[PDB]
Amino acid sequence: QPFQVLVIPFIKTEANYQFGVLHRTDADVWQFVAGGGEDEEAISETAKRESIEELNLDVDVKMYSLDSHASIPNFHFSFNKPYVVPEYCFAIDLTSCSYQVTLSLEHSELRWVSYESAIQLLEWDSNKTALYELNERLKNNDMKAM
Amino acid sequence: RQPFQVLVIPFIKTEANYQFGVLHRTDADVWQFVAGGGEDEEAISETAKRESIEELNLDVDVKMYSLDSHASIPNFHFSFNKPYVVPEYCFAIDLTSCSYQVTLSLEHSELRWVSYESAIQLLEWDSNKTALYELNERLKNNDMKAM
Ligand SMILES: [Ca+2]
Ligand SMILES: [Ca+2]
Repeated sequence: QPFQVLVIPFIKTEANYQFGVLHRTDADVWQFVAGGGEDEEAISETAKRESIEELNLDVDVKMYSLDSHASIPNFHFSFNKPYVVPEYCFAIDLTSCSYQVTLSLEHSELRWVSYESAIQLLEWDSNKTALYELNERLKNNDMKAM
Repeated sequence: RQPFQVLVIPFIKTEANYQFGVLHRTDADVWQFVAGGGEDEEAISETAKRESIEELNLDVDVKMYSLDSHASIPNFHFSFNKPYVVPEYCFAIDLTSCSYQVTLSLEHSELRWVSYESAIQLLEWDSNKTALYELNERLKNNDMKAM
């Protein structure tokens, strides 16, 4: 095995970068794309899938790894050990791409926001750290190779 | 390099339950665990030991335990240089037999021994709450792993 993935949507604008934060319907929570590994999926396979599903994307979406990862208490997901499961992070570039959020309790809207505004909106520390890393990498044209 | 951080959660076994040791900062209204960064050529376990000794002014030999909970931290909290984020590894220390010997450094104003639920209320960072959850489940289950 169990693991989770987190996927941050971003776009390049003329002035800055913006980031795609999602708002849940069942709680006042801003988060990113998230979900669990299924069947025999590799980690990056899980991230691509959840991205394509949650946002209704085209299959050739550009996706990048991030170093940031964190543990999640496993009871959020499983009755069983392990006690905690890892959350692996990625980012997806939706510059000039069609999308629309899949309406669900996990998210009813998406909003494109500045780094600073996403930091104020985001519920979870793991999301904020992952975003920090992404923003730094974008600014420095220093993404991990994909 | 490869900088990293450690987190160390003190705990004690009482007649009733387990209690957890949280530290209040001298210079801010902030409650935290033992924390510090790797120095020189330290193994991560050696950093955890050192930081625990520095912060709790302990003699040489105490039982440390490893936790699976891990988190990345914006390295800017700690360093001026890459990497962008560094890992934080977590641990726990049993002070059931030596809690009377504990004295704090000037960085802290109080060590408070509190229940699980009370500790969660004091804490700020998801990463610390997550480590504490794991510790608490492991104690309850008698399922610990020594550092
Ligand atoms: Ca999902
Ligand atoms: Ca320290």
